[PDB]
Order: sequence, then structure tokens, then C-alpha cells
Amino acid sequence: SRQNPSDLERAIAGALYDLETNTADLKAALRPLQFVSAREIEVGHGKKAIVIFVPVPALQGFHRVQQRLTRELEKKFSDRHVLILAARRLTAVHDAILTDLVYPVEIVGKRLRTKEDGSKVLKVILDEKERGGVDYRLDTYSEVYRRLTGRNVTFEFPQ
Amino acid sequence: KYLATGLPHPFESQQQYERSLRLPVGPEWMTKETFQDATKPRVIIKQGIIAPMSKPMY
Amino acid sequence: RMFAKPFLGQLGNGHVQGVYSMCKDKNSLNCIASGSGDGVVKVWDLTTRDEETWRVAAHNNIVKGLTFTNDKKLLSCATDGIKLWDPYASPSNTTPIATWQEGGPYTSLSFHRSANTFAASSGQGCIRIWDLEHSTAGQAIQWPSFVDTITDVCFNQVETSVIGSVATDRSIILFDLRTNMPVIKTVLHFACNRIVFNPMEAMNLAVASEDHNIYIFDARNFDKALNIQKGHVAAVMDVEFSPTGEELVSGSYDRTIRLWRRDAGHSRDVYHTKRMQRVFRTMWTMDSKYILTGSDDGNVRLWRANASERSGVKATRQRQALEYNNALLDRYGHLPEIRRIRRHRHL
Amino acid sequence: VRTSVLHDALNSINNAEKMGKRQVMIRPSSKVIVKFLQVMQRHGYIGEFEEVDNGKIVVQLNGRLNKCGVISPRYNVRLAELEKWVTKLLPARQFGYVILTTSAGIMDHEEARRKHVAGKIIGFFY
Amino acid sequence: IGNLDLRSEKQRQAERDLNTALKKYLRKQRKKNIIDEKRLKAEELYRQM
Amino acid sequence: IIITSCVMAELEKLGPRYRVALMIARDERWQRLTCDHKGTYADDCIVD
Amino acid sequence: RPVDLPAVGRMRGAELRISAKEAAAIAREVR
Amino acid sequence: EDLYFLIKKAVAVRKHLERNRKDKDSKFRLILIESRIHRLARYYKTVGVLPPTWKYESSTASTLVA
RNA sequence: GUUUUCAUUAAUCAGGAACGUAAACUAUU
RNA sequence: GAUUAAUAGGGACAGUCG
Ligand SMILES: [Zn+2]
Repeated sequence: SRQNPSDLERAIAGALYDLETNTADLKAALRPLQFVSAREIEVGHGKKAIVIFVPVPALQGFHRVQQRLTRELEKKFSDRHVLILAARRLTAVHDAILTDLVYPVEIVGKRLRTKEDGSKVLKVILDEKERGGVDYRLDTYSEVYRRLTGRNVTFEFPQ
Repeated sequence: KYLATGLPHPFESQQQYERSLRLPVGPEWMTKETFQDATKPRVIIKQGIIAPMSKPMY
Repeated sequence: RMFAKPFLGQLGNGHVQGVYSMCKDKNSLNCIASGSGDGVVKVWDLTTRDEETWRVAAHNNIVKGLTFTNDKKLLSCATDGIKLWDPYASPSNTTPIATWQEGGPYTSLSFHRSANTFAASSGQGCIRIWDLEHSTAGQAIQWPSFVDTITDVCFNQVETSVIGSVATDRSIILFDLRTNMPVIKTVLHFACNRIVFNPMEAMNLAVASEDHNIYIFDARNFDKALNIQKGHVAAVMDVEFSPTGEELVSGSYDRTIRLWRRDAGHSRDVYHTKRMQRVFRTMWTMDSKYILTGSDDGNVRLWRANASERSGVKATRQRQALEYNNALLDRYGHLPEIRRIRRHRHL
Repeated sequence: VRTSVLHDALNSINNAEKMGKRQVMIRPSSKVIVKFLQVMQRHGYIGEFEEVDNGKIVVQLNGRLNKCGVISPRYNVRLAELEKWVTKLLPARQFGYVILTTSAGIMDHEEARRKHVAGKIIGFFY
Repeated sequence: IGNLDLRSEKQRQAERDLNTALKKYLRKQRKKNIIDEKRLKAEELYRQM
Repeated sequence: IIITSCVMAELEKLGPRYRVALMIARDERWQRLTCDHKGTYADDCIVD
Repeated sequence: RPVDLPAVGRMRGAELRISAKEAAAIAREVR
Repeated sequence: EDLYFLIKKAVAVRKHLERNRKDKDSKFRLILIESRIHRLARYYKTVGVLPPTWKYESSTASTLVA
């Protein structure tokens, strides 16, 4: 692919290898994937969040199964926020980064609200039908999006 | 037009309201002390800075 | 109804553009200030209403918030950033003696009751609290993930170190200054223009809101409103409790001032004028007898509450006749003839 | 049909400022409209606006402005012409602003005299 | 002066909360001669009685 | 260049269509002659 | 007549139409 | 294709008009639908998806139902 | 209404083309 | 190598409506 491993790339790749056997009885995108890419940069203070980059048809190949895959990737690996994303190299690319960030939940609207001077704040709203299990992940979403792109956005459920 | 069309807000009964008014306020029918005590206003505002209350009174 | 003559006067020549902020001095009795839309502020003395006492071309944009310190000095917000002046000095100084730009676009001010502390509501979703003479940037208290602007801010004058704020999330938020964090946040249905507290009851607050409505809330139980004053036509721009804590003024976005009792739920009086263009800021004097109205015509007007009650020293058989009439209307005010004549007002 | 979506937006702003409303729903959005409202917000005639997406713009207005307008043929203007154009478009030289699509962007005539650049007259407010 | 209009108070509370006589009823309402469906219900009641 | 309070009163009594002329009149650099009479009628004020 | 209306061209709604002579008339006045 | 359905509607209208021959509302709708056909056909010519010498008057209708 | 497609195809009318006894009181709101 | 899918278009289908 692109990589020769770091300290944790081989660990996450060994997790993807170990999910084949000695477990379920579920594998569809597990065998056609290799070492891909990963990053470990902090979210908040004290906690970190692991992101893994994915080839661009394997994003829908991963949209096939992401329930309980990310649960076991959270539990069995390091007890931190696991997060998959496509790898890419403008505004359509950042839109793609947002809509592949929020994986169960479809974003609805973007409100780019200016202030009484030249400053402006973007705020993307989410879907109301899934609210309970995402709100503790929202600051991780915002911080990973800032760390990858540079644009401060804040995530909020509509009320 | 001198009858009242409905009960006033705090009152719950016709006997209560029509028996609660019952006594003229004026100085012809009541004494001077009674007239003063019955037409004292509820809030008595004197002149000056009415500053918000510093410490609890009770 | 014959001697109801509420308009008393107008402070000076007024401003050029409309009066978008004004603030009294809560320690003195005749010190007013008003900042207009072309960014000029004026300090008025209520004893000599012929001309202003001190004016300065303060900012560039409109003056959004304005307040008096507890010593003698006054503060003013803008989108420029907040500034501090000494309007009472033996030479007049136009230049400020302190200025603050960091902390986003500020919207309103509120000064502490006793100390030299004040809180400025900014547009970054935070309020920030300065103590004069030993703090430079202040401490920024915010709801943890908050983006929408905090429109108004108000120190509770009775219970010190409790700060209320409204925000364009149609929400009210509280703040405890003793442990520097927000406390509780409730979302209402429509946006609230202004929060204010009761100066005799420490826990009651009133929000003037774009629902044409005044909501009297209890700060301990935000479940339901203690009272809902509904009388307006356009949105309510400003609300202010009387310093006796039993009445309210609201200047609305149409051309009306509405005077309210605290338990009423409907208008005691309505004040209007063809020359008054809109109403933005209404506040009592510390007499709790006269109210002041900063309009969009550039005028600060001085009305009176209790429109038919003249001031000054009365003889005993004069004030006894007035108190006798008020008690008699308290009794027989609900009969039909008396009711229609006491409710008729020309709108 | 008025292809001038800026003129449809400014017609909606004038209708709200006449009717005394406190916000609008500018239904077709653009970028020149956003720059126009950015200048109006710099000079304080409009409170706060947001672009939401289906998009449209929600424009909180203070109740301070009198009239918005677009100059439909968009005539080119130099600085020595800009002084006469300002004093022929505005009721007073100290009230209101003329909007310019310059090589430095979209700005008011005072910022154009600051940055020493001329351009086309696109609109005005006062 | 100040006593209750009892009819008006009963109407206010209504708008807030919202075999020996039924023969002379028909004797009084056979003379109109409006048919008036309450009288149809009264005729069915008299037939049952 | 002076403006009586009757003149300012009639300019204010005309509606918010005349707000620009009102601000032009309310320019600060001009003398304001306060009037002591009742009706605020500018013609009779100016003539008296 | 309205006071606020500018003196160069006709105004329809929010659209102000300037004829080609009027923008030439201002350029003549400048020179 | 939009043009295919439009010329199908045109042949249907002209066949009904040939059978009946007396009414005028079908003739007016035929004029509307032939103007619509020519406008969409001109846009597809200036794109170039179909031959620029391809024309429909009635013989293309006949040779596309045949 | 749809869990439907090409993505400027469009707006306006110079020229032209199809249909054909009466009158008499009057961006929103 | 092919954008928003327009709060402007034209078409298709279904139950219909006059
Ligand atoms: Zn006079």
C-alpha cells in the first residue's frame, strides 16, 4: 500500500488480522484489507482517539458492517474512541470528510452563522432519530475534524 | 348595569364576595381611625434611593 | 382618566441617531447615560435636563451595552470592544482610561452591586468577568460547547455572585460566580431579548422575549413560568423591574411602553407618542416614580408611572382623597361602567 | 424573472425594514449577497445573519437601515468620479455607503478611499 | 350595587367549562307546527311510554 | 443656522419615512432654540 | 415625494436603473 | 428519451387527428407539441447527440413507427 | 404523489402562424 | 476524464379530476 509500520500501525493491523479467526463468524471486508494507515493525535486532555484511513471503495465496504466492529475495536483495543475515515489528498473533499466522519447518523444542515463583526462560526446539525450514543463522541468529532482540516466546526443536535 | 357580571378573580363564592364587601369605606360611615387604617395603601413608597435589599430581613 | 397626563419631558436635544443603549447609576439618583447608534455616548444629569453633562464620540458602530461603575466611571461596549471613561472630572477628558478588545465581539455589560467586578456578555457564547484594578483579561465563563451569542447579561443585585444571561439559542443560562461555571440552561420556544432580576425577591427573573411576552420565572424551579405578561403587538425589546420590585416597564418594538404590576398578567398602562419612533431601552429612576425611554428617534424621554398621581408634598386632605379614591377603585373596579372607563385608553 | 438574485434579496430586506419585521428568509443565496451583508454588518445596519442549507439566509436586522438598492448597469468608476457618485447617490456624505466591486474585493467607499482602489458601483445602502 | 348577576355568572361558567311534563311538552309543541327533531325524540319517548 | 423645537417637532411628527431628514436636522453643530409656548406650530413660532 | 430617493436614475423596488446618458453626465461633471 | 416520448405523443395526436379531422383543440395541442419537439431537438442538435441532418416533419414519424 | 430521468435546455416579444345585431350607469401584503 | 440537483425546466409511472 503506502506504509511501513509505526509502533501502533502493526497493532491495529494485528487487530484486523485477529478479527478473522478466534471470534465470529463474520468477515466480509476483513480478509480483502491490508495495512492501510492510522493516526494517534489527542482529543481533549488526557484522552486520545484513533483514526484509521481506508481505501475509497472500502468505505462503502465498511458501511456494510460497522455495528459491533467499532464496539470490539473500542473494547479490545486501548479503550479510546475508534474512528474510520477515507484517505484523500477542496470544499467537496472537506464535505466528504464530514459525511464520512459521522458514520451512523446523517447530517442534515450546515449553518454558517456570522457574528456582529467579520468572525464566523460553522455549525453542522445532525439527525434527531439517533441522539443518545453520539453526544459524548461529538467533541471527538469536532476535534478530529479540526486536527485533519483546520476549520473549527461544532456539532450539535437540533432542538 | 350596577350588578356585577361575574365573580372577581380571587373569590370563589357569591356569598363570599357579596358578603366580603359589606362595609362602606368612606368617612361618613366609619370613624377617622378606621378610615385611615382602611385606606392606607399596601406599598408605601417614600422618597429616596430605593436600593435592592442588602441582607435578609427575616 | 382626565388627569392621566404621563409625559413629563425629554432629556436635552437628544441624540442624532437612535438610542440603542442606556444605563442609570444605581448608587446616585440623577446620573443617566445613553449611547446612540452613531457611537456617541452622553452622560445626563436629571436635575438639569436642558443640556448634557458629558459627551464623547465613543466608538465606530452602535453602542450595544453601557453601564456605570460603582466608583464614578462608566463603561461602554461596542463591536470595537469595551472602554472605560471618567465622565466626572475637573477637566473633561474625551479619551478613555482603559480599553479591552480581546474576547470576541461584546454585546452587553452588567456591573456588580458592591465590588468593582463586572461581566461582559460577548458574542463567542461566553461571558467574561473582570475585577477592576487587578485584572486585565478577565475570566471567561462559558457553557462547555456553546456557539450562539449571549445577548444580555445581568448581575443579580440582591443575591450577589449569581449571573443570568439569555442567548439566541432561545435559551436562558445561569452562572454562579463563586464556583466559576454555568449552572442551568433552559430552552424556551422563542428568542429572549433581555433578562432582568427582581430587586426585592432574589430568585425571580423576567425575560422579555420575541413571543411578544414577558415571562416571570423562578430561578430555583425552571419548570414553569411564575407569570406570563401578554399585552404586546411587536416584540418586547426591554424589560425593567421597579426598584420596589412590584412593577415592570417594557419597551416594545412597536411604539409602546407598557406598565405592569407584578401579579397582573395584563397592562396597567400603555404609553405612546407619534414622535416616538421605536422603543429600545426603558428603565426606572431610583425613585420608582418616573421611567425613562430611549427610543429610535434619538430621544430619551422621561415619563411617569402612576400617570394621574402628581408628585411633591401633599396636604393631608389631598393625599387622603387620593388614597380614598384608590381604595374605592380597588373595591368597585370590576363593575361594568367603572370597568369600561378605567380600561379605555387611546392606542 | 429577475436574474439579479442580489436585487431579490435587497427587495426582501427593504420589505422587512418597512414592515418592521426582525428577520427574513432570503430564499436564493449567493456569495455576492453574503459579501453585501458583510459590508452592511460591518457598518452595523444588520445584526447577524446565517446561511443555512437545504440554501437560504436568515438575516437578523436591528431596525436601523432605511433603503437598500442595486445599481443595475454596474457602471465603472474612478476615485475622482467616486466622490461625485457618492454625493449624487447618498442623501448625505456622512449617511450611508456605496458598495464597490473592486480588485481588492467588495467594500464600501470609505474602505476604497483607504485602500486606494477604484471599481464598479454595484449597490448602496443608507 | 356590586351583587352577582346570577344568570351572567352561570353563562360565564358554562362558556368556561365547555312522565307528567313530557305530555304537556307535546301539547305546547303541537301548536307551532314546527317539527323540530327534539319533538321527534319526544314522540318516540311517548310511544315507548 | 438655527432650528426651533417646533421645527424639530414637526419633523418628528412626520413618520419614519423622513428619518434621514430628521438626522440631517439633528446634526450636532447647529443651535437649538428652545421654545416656550404650547401648540408646536412652526409658522406661528417663527413669526412670533 | 419621498425624500430618500436618489437623484441620478429611476428606482423600481430595490433596482435602480441608470440610463447611459446619466453615467456620462456624471463623468462630464467630474471633468 | 424525452424526444422519443415527445415524438410518440406527436404521432398519437396526428393519428387521432387524421381519424377525426373536425376538432381544433387537438390541432392546437399538436402545434404546442411540435414547437416543444423542435425546441428540444434544437438543444440536442447544439449539443450534438443526434445527427445535424436528422429532421422530423412527418416522414421521420412515419419511419419511426415503421 | 413517487424509492423518476438529459442538466441549461430557459424568460420576453420585431417578422409571422393556429383558433373568433351590439353598447347604454360603472418580494411580500 | 462527469459540481450543486435549482425554492426555473421538459419527460416517465400510479391513483385520479373535469
Ligand atoms: Zn416654538
